[PDB]
Amino acid sequence: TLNGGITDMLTELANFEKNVSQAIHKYNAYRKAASVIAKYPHKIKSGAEAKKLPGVGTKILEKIDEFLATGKLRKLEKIRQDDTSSSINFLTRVSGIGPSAARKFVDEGIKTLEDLRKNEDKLNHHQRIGLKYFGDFEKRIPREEMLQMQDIVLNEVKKVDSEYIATVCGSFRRGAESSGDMDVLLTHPSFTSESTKQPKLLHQVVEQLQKVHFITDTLSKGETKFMGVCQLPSKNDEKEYPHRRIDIRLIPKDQYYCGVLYFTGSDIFNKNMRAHALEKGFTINEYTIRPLGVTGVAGEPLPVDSEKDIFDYIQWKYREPKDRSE
DNA sequence: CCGACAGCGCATCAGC
DNA sequence: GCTGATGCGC
DNA sequence: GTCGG
Ligand SMILES: Cc1cn([C@H]2C[C@H](O)[C@@H](COP(=O)(O)OP(=O)(O)CP(=O)(O)O)O2)c(=O)[nH]c1=O
Ligand SMILES: [Cl-]
Ligand SMILES: [Cl-]
Ligand SMILES: [Mg+2]
Ligand code: NA
Ligand code: NA
Ligand code: NA
Repeated sequence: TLNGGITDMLTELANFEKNVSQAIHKYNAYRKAASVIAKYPHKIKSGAEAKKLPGVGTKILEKIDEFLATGKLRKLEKIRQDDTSSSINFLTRVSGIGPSAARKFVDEGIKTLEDLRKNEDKLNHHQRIGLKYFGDFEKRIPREEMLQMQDIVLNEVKKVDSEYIATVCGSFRRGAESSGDMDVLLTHPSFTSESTKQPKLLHQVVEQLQKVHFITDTLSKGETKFMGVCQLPSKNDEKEYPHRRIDIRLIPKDQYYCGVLYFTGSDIFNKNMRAHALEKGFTINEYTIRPLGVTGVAGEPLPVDSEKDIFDYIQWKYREPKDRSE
């Protein structure tokens, strides 16, 4: 938080470009700038000083100078008074409502939390649960609660079958004091890149976690990716815990290290690392690292026995999860 | 000093 | 229904 | 919006 005011401004600028301008490249440029400033040590005192960091060009620089001068950005002070974009920004905070849907609702005259309530029929399933738990999903999760959710999820998957391996990734694996949701990587020997012997492996896990009333709702469900809602159990007379977003991602066991690298993130770190693989002539996704040819087509998967192997290939020093919070 | 910008699962739609 | 495009979230 | 070429 040495340049919290600046990175906040940049993050709000990015939010606007994504939600209102629907210019996803402006969005990503601001958030690259926000993150490189966020880890930059000591107080930024000038747009030109900032300019030295990669991803900050002239326009961010003149914005930083204005912010440092006045404490404000006029550009944002008008965005915050513009009633239409302010309504669009707000609706995208419901999970499952993004730019298109947010602007669709606002055109129809549906502009506040109440308006969504008076209309749960114009909302797809994901959007209704996002609305149901709107206040809950804006709350972070203390690591202590994350640790309890970890023990539940793990002891339940082992109840289904003792060869499941579940790994809590996301901000938790990076060591964060709090997380926005809970991310679970799931491997089972039966499911590799060679074939799935029998699917439903993710369903059985979801089913069990539901039967014990940990998973309370579903946002999306498929054979390898579950997105839903879960809740810790409270004790007698105690206030209930908030409900929590939970994503579970089943990955071929032979592709674990690529999957755990993917799912540990952050999303910005994943994007730098993948852009850098491409410059090195490699492509990385959550399953494999593969060489880039001369034509550009991905070659065949390179062999991987650790996260560090992935790093070695693109000639990065190994970064521990803790230092991946970009 | 203009093209590329990371990559993919699931849900929903439109045109068959 | 299937295919491919888009929306959304990760 | 930014930058490597
Ligand atoms: C949103 C997003 C995510 N991920 C990968 C990396 C994430 O670390 C991981 C988990 O997604 P998410 O839970 O949204 O991010 P997080 O790092 O755990 C931050 P929070 O604690 O708020 O969940 O998915 C991406 O690779 N690209 C993305 O755009
Ligand atoms: Cl642009
Ligand atoms: Cl489809
Ligand atoms: Mg998370
Ligand atoms: Na720069
Ligand atoms: Na949303
Ligand atoms: Na997540």
